[PDB]
Amino acid sequence: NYQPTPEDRFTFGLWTVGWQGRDPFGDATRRALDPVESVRRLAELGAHGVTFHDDDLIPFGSSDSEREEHVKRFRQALDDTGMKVPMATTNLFTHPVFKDGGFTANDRDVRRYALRKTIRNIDLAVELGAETYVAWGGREGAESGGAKDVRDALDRMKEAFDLLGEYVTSQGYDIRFAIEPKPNEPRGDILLPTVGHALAFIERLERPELYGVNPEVGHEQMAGLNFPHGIAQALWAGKLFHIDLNGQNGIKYDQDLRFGAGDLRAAFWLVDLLESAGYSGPRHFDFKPPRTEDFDGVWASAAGCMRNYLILKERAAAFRADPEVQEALRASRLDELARPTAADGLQALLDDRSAFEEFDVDAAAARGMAFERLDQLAMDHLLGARG
Amino acid sequence: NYQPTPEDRFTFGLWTVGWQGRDPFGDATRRALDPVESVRRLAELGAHGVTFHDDDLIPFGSSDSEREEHVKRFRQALDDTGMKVPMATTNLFTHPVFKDGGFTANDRDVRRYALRKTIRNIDLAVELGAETYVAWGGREGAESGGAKDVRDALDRMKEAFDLLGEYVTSQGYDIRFAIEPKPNEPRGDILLPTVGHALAFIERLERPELYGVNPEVGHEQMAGLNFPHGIAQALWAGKLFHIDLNGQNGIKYDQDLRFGAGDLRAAFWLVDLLESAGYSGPRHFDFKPPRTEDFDGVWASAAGCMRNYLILKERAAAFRADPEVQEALRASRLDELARPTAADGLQALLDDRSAFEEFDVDAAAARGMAFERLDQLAMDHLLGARG
Amino acid sequence: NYQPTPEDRFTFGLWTVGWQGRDPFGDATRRALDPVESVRRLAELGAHGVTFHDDDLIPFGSSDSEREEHVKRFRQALDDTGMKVPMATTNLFTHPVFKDGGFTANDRDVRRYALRKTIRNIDLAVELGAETYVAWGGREGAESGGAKDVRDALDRMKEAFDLLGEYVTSQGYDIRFAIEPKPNEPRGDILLPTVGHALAFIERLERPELYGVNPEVGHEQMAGLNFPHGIAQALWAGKLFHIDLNGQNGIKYDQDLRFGAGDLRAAFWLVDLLESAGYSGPRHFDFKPPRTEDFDGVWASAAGCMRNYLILKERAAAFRADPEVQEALRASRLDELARPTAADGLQALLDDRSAFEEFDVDAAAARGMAFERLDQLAMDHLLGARG
Amino acid sequence: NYQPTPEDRFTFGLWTVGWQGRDPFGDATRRALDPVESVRRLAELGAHGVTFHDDDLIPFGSSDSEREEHVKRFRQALDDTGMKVPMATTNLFTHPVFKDGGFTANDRDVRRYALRKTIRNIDLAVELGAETYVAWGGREGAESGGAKDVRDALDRMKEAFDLLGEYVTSQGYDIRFAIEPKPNEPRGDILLPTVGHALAFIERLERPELYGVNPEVGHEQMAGLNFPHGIAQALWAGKLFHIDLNGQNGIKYDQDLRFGAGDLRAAFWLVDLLESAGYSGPRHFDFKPPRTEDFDGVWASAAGCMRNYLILKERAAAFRADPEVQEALRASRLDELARPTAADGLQALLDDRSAFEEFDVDAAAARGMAFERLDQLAMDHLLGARG
Ligand SMILES: OC[C@H]1O[C@H](O)[C@H](O)[C@@H](O)[C@@H]1O
Ligand SMILES: OC[C@H]1O[C@H](O)[C@H](O)[C@@H](O)[C@@H]1O
Ligand SMILES: OC[C@H]1O[C@H](O)[C@H](O)[C@@H](O)[C@@H]1O
Ligand SMILES: OC[C@H]1O[C@H](O)[C@H](O)[C@@H](O)[C@@H]1O
Ligand SMILES: [Mg+2]
Ligand SMILES: [Mg+2]
Ligand SMILES: [Mg+2]
Ligand SMILES: [Mg+2]
Ligand SMILES: [Mg+2]
Ligand SMILES: [Mg+2]
Ligand SMILES: [Mg+2]
Ligand SMILES: [Mg+2]
Repeated sequence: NYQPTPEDRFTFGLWTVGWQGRDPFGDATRRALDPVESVRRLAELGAHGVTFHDDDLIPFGSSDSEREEHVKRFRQALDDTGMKVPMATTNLFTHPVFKDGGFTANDRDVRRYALRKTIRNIDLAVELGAETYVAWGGREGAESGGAKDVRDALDRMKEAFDLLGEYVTSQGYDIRFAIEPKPNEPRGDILLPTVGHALAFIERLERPELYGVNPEVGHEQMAGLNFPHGIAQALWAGKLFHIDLNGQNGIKYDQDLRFGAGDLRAAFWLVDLLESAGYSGPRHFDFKPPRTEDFDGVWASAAGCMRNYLILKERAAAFRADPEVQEALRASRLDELARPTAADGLQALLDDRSAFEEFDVDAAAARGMAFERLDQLAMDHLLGARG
Repeated sequence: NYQPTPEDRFTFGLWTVGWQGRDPFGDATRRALDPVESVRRLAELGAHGVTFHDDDLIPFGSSDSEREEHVKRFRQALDDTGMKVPMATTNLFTHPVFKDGGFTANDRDVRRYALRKTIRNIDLAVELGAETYVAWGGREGAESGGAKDVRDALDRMKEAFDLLGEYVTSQGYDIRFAIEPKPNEPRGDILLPTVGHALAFIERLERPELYGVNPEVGHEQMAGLNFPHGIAQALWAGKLFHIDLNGQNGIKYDQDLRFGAGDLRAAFWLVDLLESAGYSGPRHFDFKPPRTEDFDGVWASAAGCMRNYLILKERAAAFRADPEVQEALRASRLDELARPTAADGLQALLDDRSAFEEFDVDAAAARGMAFERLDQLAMDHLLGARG
Repeated sequence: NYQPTPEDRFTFGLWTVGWQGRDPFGDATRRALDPVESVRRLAELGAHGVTFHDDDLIPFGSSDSEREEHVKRFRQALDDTGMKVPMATTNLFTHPVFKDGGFTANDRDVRRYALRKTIRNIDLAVELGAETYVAWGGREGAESGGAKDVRDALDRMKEAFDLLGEYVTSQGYDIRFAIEPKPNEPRGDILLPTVGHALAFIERLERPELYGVNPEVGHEQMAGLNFPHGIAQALWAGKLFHIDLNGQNGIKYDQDLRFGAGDLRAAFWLVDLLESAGYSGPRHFDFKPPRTEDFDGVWASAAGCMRNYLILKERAAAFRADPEVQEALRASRLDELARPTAADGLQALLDDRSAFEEFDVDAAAARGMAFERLDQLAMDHLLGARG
Repeated sequence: NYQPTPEDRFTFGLWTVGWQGRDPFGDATRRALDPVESVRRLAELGAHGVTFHDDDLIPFGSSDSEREEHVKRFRQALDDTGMKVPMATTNLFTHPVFKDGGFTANDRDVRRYALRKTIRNIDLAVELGAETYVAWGGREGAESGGAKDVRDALDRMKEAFDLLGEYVTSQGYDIRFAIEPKPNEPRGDILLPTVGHALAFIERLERPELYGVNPEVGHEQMAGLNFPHGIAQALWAGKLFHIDLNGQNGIKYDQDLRFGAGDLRAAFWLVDLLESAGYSGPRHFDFKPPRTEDFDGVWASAAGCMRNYLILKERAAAFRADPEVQEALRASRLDELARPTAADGLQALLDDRSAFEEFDVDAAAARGMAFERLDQLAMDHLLGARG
């Protein structure tokens, strides 16, 4: 039951199942995985493809010769298996040179290096077939208020993404960028901390059509925000290029639990939205098998990601298909929300006495919204206490 | 010492000093204030002006005759005193008819009523001299996931603000709109929950130049965000039309404490930013004297708002004027943050071997940022342990 | 399906279904309910009993004659219907006289009044059959640091509960006290903010055996704490006298959603714990039907409270009864957690070389805990994707 | 100005200034420090002493010979310099064998090993002069609900601390234990998550007089709690054995900023409480110089810890010594809070008609608390805008 196949478009970062379990207070609990082995094991689980940072695939500081040997091995696992690489990204956060940022480091020479490191990996990503290039500015930010002039830092951030867009357009590459927001950790505050701030920033870039967002469930929840609502606003803007699925239990450190763990009802409403809106991009899992687990547990946690997506998809489809739920949606006037408020125009509205002068405010105030009955039908479907 | 005068542009809502102290668990502890009395008492404290909701000034349901008597009394207090009215707003949240929203209520007839109520008060605000019209969509949102289709709700929100912009432009009014974000309370989640989401939304309106943000200190802190950083992004976008100053102790209910209470260091960095960026708009206090206080305490809390702004202004000016701080800023390379990363252009950067091939990553990694010494100088200035 | 009956011991406060919907920003949306009507409607839904504050039943300031008429009406609804009154409490928070607290108000005369008001309602509660008397110190606390000397306030809090214990013991009443913690709202910080602080405080009272806790789901979640863990510690101490069930979406204002809404997985683990530990007290719902709802929605929300408890009970029972889950629990060594670490004693442990000198740390480090497979079985049972 | 001397009792963990800057997303940015060098550098800064984990001083897995060489070097730096070692603790969190806990690991053999590792370091701590032995159960907890039966885990936690108390009493050691709470990180939820839960747990131990708390500023703030209030409750119980001072900006990952950073007003009220209550224990800094810093920044951040304590001490002393503040405290009735509510006894209170029958509730309700004027005097003193 609930068996994933490549058509479900489930994808995984090399850094997810490959996380060795080193955390701020503890050493690694698992050995390093060979990327070739992860490709083959994920293929057998029913995954559609993999993603990577440059440094997940090619050890930092590798010669041009060593680099080619790592890429060739990886390509032949893709060719043998035929896993896809739909997305790639840059590691601008692990090496000590990035301790104050990549694109917004105060030192100019570090910012130039960050751009050259990124451009080198765009070339590789395009060769392997990636459609989306993600940027997570995990070191862009500050612990203290004087350390970063944020207007200048946003100028530098805009400069960097503008240069990246000039690069891809001059090369003729068919690849788009997706900014992944996070509010904090590892910096005290990170720039562009939510989906909203990232969407707003994109609108000031020279070629906004090249850029969208890669929101992550747990990151928006680290600010206590409603993740389905934020995804809805990204869809409404035409900017949901990619998505990171995982779980998070509230406002605390970034947990990266397996999808379905954490806020289960938010996961239900997210899947309902993605499916009913026809999102066609990868369902990418950015998660960490807990460091309590051995390698059997790594693969069980990865399988659980896909399983929980497939169960929630089934329950959301059943919810929307239920005639009793359609009747409830009409009783709560969700259909009236889709009608224009004033398609008759401003002048008609101003002359309409039934909209103000003769509006019966007390009758309208007395109508119940019937929202609790609707939400209990949704609870019943989620729990399988009806079909 | 630290005496406010009208040139400091301090303003107050009628609903602030006039809050009677009714909270979710308690009855009012203070009598209602006459708006005429608040104007006169604020004038004597050194305030520049007042702001209002329609329902603060004119009791809901008032006849056209009663309405004119309330406005005439209020205008003559302004004329006698000569207080300014720089901003006004609409109450689309108190009456039970708005229990599911104004602009995004599921019922169409409520949405039309909300627009007519707003338009009536724009006319009045323009008559009294307001430059900014604020919208706080406090009821726009949901407690449960099925109650609100958020893409349709954003269509309705866009429709409403587009109609407002068509109204002011057809009337020839010189007034701009400012959206005030809040993440939650009184709804479980409120639409456009942060400064970033509001900035992003504005860019999809038909006439974006008419709209900006009115951020509030405590609202962004209810999402755990860095308020000076968010203000910096609003300034960078050209959208800081107005600001609400107050205090908040972390992630919890909206406290609306007096400015300076709550996160004191964030208040210091906010004042440093506003003054050094040359913000010229009103310094508006959206605060609630705690319901423990009698009327003497109301006016003492209001005076403390202005006093704390003036003290912080002095300390921030002293910080920036200190040659030892200028030297610290150079040691942390804040001046290098303002230089373009690659004004030599993309092709020059790609051919620069000192940016990648010959970049000494380990030397760059070893440089300290000297951020702690800078932050301790800022602490010393804030505390007056140097000048 | 999932039909509640009186044997399920579901109870409701008069103030829950009777909440008129007035919040910090809005007027009431529903008329006041007659307590007699709530008793009869809850009886028909399958409730076991009701609870009350003094002021829910007898209007504040009522004469001794008026008081008796309200009590007589209420008793005859109980007698006709035969609903139980298992718990009662005092309103020490609504009236303006309590704006700085009841038991810990700075004014001594208010503290004496608070004690006399409480004692009067203990007499009534005992007459109606209550086994537990709850105290929620919602006004005990502060918005600012100088307002409350917290050591003196804890002396006064101890004095008050000691006097209450002296009163009940001198009267021969068979009633115990339960302290209900809350971290904030309506005060900036409330004293005894969590289950842990309340348990610690009880141990300094003169007769600790008379006092326990009444934890509320949403209150502990307002501090981001794990509610099942806190309930486990209260059970371990022998102090879980009563419980408030409801839902809360994270760290924000107190939502009091219907049980099952909010953190659904935490609700599953809570019901699993209560049932497997044999909790025999009332399952009390302290919830507010959202003010969007009319009276049909009030009763639907109340029915949903009980329904969700009964569904979760069924899924947790199925989880624990599944032999595949029992095998998973053994694979994760939950059975070894129940064995004493060192029943052989300190001297034996010190002389055991297999515990340190010859302990193979690397073999032990390599064992996986198999926690993810266990948690996915729990997810499958919760969702009804196995039985 | 504000120069620390050994009489100020400032202490530092070896792991604080010695933190190499490795975080969840990044490699170390600083070389390892020799403990001998930290002792000498801290002595020159004016520190009173140092603290350590076993593994900070003796590399894990060291032979008995190697162990003695590390201890001898360290002792001679203490003897030459004469720094104190007032506290020590055990590392039960870094090694992979502790991935599921030390004292509450599901595997019994790990729990026995954890106890033997702890006992070995108690012997050493007593030899070096430590008065307090801290336990931070950073791995005791869970990411998922089924992984840990919390009642059994609390039995095992009690068993372990009881065995430790039996050990120290049988040896005749003059050392007490202090439990350091933390709500989460690195586990999803940690057992005994706040000061309150730790105080409650102590009361169930066999010899409660041997155990107290070591609260940390930032840990309680990770739950949004008021740290001075929690310290007040620990003092009221007689259990504040030790304290960790640092800074934290709200609810997020554990930042361990330098003391004074983070919530500055809470730091003021904390120092006011510690000094006015006569706390005589070490002022211990558990902080991490940010990984942006080189070694000059490490020592500047450490000096700033002590400086900010000394400045806040001066401002709090000036606040309490100001006759205008004493008058404000009387106006807010802080002196009435210290009088017993009912030293005349229960029977006198019940017969006092001025406490209920003839209590003028409306006059009492009308008195203002004057809390805002008091808090603005506190703000003025903190900022040095009066003396
Ligand atoms: O490349 C982007 C990825 O980089 C890092 O691993 C982040 O932790 C993860 O959030 C993000 O998706
Ligand atoms: O008009 C806008 C104002 O309306 C309401 O009173 C809000 O509580 C306040 O945040 C806002 O500034
Ligand atoms: O009597 C105790 C009750 O009183 C109040 O209504 C509180 O809001 C609720 O939390 C509590 O259970
Ligand atoms: O030994 C106790 C110490 O151990 C760990 O380093 C903790 O991170 C710190 O909070 C604590 O004070
Ligand atoms: Mg993450
Ligand atoms: Mg991610
Ligand atoms: Mg507010
Ligand atoms: Mg506001
Ligand atoms: Mg509640
Ligand atoms: Mg309750
Ligand atoms: Mg810490
Ligand atoms: Mg600590």
